[PDB]
Amino acid sequence: EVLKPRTLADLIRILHQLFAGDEVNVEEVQAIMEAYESDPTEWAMYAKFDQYRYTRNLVDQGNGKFNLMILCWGEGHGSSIHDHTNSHCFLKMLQGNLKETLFAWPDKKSNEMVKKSERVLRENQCAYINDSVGLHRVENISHTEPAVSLHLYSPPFDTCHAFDQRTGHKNKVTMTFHSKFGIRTPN
Ligand SMILES: [Fe+2]
Repeated sequence: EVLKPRTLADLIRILHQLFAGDEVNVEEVQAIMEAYESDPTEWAMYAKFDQYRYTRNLVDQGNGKFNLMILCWGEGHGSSIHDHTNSHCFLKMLQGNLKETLFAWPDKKSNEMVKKSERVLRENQCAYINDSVGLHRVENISHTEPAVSLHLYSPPFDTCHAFDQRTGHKNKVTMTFHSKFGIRTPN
């Protein structure tokens, strides 16, 4: 019932088709991304880690329709609470496990932020978020092993907001790439 990509390259080919116009079936994308069986022989050339923070490694630009990237989470690495500036956002596990915590949006009043959901993303599992679903923070569950995830954002975006969990106040942050197409980027 689900078209099963046999390689990362197959998955990318299918994604170019599914985002070629107008309407995106979210559950169809999610099922196809999940059906791909993570193969580190296929994506190790994008898995470039850093000691102190997670890295973002661009795989494909989707003919302007989306960004496909691989995020590398060192031991104990996690994100801040953030939004996804009005895009579709798909996140698939390639290695290890991520804990996702969904947060409610703050209002004007300064307040401790409220959790709405907490889960661990299993092996090969594909999760979905957008701004109407909530905010989230994502974290490697392991302090001894890495995590690796495949992210599709549509349309692409280069900025988002990070949120202070104690107050709900936010700051705009520019997203940078650690590498693109397997090639490390400058400082
Ligand atoms: Fe995110």
